[PDB]
Amino acid sequence: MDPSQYASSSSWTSFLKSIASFNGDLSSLSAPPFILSPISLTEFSQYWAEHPELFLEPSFINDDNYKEHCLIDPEVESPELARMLAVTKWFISTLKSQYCSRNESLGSEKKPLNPFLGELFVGKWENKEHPEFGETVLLSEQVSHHPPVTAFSIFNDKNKVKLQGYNQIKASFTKSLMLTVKQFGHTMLDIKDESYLVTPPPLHIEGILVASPFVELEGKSYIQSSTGLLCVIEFSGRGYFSGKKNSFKARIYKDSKDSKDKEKALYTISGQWSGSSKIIKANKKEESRLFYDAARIPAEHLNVKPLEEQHPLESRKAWYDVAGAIKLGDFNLIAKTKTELEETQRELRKEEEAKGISWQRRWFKDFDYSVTPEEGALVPEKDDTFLKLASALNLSTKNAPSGTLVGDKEDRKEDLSSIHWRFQRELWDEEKEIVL
Ligand SMILES: CC(C)CCC[C@@H](C)[C@H]1CC[C@H]2[C@@H]3[C@@H](O)C=C4C[C@@H](O)CC[C@]4(C)[C@H]3CC[C@]12C
Repeated sequence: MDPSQYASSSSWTSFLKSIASFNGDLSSLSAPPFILSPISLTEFSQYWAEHPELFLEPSFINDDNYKEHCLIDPEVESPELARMLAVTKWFISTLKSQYCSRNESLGSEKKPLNPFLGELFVGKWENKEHPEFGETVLLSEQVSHHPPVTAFSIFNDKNKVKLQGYNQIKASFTKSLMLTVKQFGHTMLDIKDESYLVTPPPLHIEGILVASPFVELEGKSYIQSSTGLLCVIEFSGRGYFSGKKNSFKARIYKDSKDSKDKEKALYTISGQWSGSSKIIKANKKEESRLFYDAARIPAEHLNVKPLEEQHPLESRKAWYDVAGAIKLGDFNLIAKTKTELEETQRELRKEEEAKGISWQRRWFKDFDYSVTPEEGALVPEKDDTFLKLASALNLSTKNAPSGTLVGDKEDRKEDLSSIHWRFQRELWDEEKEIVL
């Protein structure tokens, strides 16, 4: 049917009613075929680097050229600061990919495919137009199905730029049908020997009543560097802070302590992350300059090998039948193909339980950061990067919502674990079946 017919359709009305008895599992929702996406959530990891040049820019900045690598401030104070500005621009550039991609390609935000345990999604940005860039690899794996957890790593060996992280959410509906989403997990970005800890922000899905869902960000995201510098990004929508949706304000401070006082902000960036934003140095409001304009920079999608040569665990190959049915809009075929895949998984799990066998994650392992780790679990190293960056930011290391600070209510939650997924490069190095 035409989108103008969605809101009043029998299907949408039945869907809205299923929300009333929502059990916390988004998959229990009877989402009509027209609001279904043929893309699995394991693919979302690619959204962290769809702008190759921005992802790699920090690695080209050094003590001998940093002032030549800071468009908004040729008189930038230091290379560490020029790199924090570059990392900040990269982070901002990821937002349109992360949260607006489906509105563009599907017509609105839609229900993504719930990944199966073990699902993989791999590819690479060949960066053929920039030989100095080199190849950038994306590895994404579904390390958990109950609940859904996606772990990932994107790395550029040539320039020594590597990123890793994982993600999971907890959703619930308000009485007004707003879908509140809290993200969990964090992402770490290494630029040679310099490190950055990034925390995703919470968000809500608007437009559910009118059947035209879309994402709006809220709360805060942090970018804590090993250099001490810290960027605090605050998100707002419609009005409140800005008069336009998808707005934000980011401030860079010399350190976590200085972030308590907004006046100590070295720079202040503001505007829309899906559009244009300006930057002001110190309090020199009269000297604002264009920081980023998402409309001028086309996203670059990674290269994925053809279906014919994909491993059975690779997302697109495994979901092929379901994706085809969804694109066709065939109610029965969608149910049939989805059940076939999911029922096979269920049988697999039941067998593992009966045979006393466990699913082994391929490239990621869960590290127990708790003071009282499970006897068989892996424990973090001495100079763990996350530990020091989280300490500098005073970020909680527990499995609390992303961005939770030590002392916050979420951090004082009783019996809350502190297990985090970590990429094991060695495991990819000795990979025997998967290729790019
Ligand atoms: C849309 C509605 C009909 C059903 C509910 C869909 C809901 C579960 C989807 C829709 C938006 C999805 C977000 C997506 O906006 C972007 C990201 C960023 C990525 O890094 C991690 C996943 C996440 C949070 C998606 C989770 C699933 C969401 C909320």
